[PDB]
Amino acid sequence: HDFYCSRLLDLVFLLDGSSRLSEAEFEVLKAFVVDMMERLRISQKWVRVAVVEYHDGSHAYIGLKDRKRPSELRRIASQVKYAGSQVASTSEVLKYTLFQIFSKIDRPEASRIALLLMASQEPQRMSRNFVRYVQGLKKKKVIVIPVGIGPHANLKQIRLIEKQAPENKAFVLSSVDELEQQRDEIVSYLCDLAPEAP
DNA sequence: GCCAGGGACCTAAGACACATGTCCCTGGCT
Repeated sequence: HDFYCSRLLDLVFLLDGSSRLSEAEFEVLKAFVVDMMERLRISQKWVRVAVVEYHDGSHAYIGLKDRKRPSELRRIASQVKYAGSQVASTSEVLKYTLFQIFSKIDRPEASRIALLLMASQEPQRMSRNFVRYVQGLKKKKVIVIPVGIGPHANLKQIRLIEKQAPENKAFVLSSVDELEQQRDEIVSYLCDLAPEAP
């Protein structure tokens, strides 16, 4: 509907930077992130946002404590560079979320959610400590919401995420074209997990 | 005992691990 989110929430967008998404498909992914951010009350007192493109490493474009205006944050999200890497590592970006983004829980009153937008399957070698990163995030009360996009999304890892906590709800889409159709449902679900201000 | 696959966990409050260690299930190899 005409829904907007004004809760105590740290929302992290993790964008698959592999060639499983074309440059075109990746523009539609960024558009979805921008569309989502337009339904957020972005502020240090309300919804804080982070945006990372992940390949075999993590490229952070927005940090939670970046004191820039929302208009500028939505622009930075719009111009996230297409990588088209051979590998996108869900393990790598969850490790990055655990040890860098949520290194310190210095805003304990807010809910913490990582939207994991995945279109690929990492080499098994890289998945060694996948479950421990997901469990590590659970122990920081970080909700991991996997969004499977294309037919190469790691369904094994989506299921492994779902089982670790009841609030780790999976969204399994056929392509990026279905993202805009579920924006209201996804943003509504994220928001209802976050507490209202006193 | 060795190798290749699939899982469960400790090294958990910042790491550096795409790494060691323990346990369980398959399939090969004197």
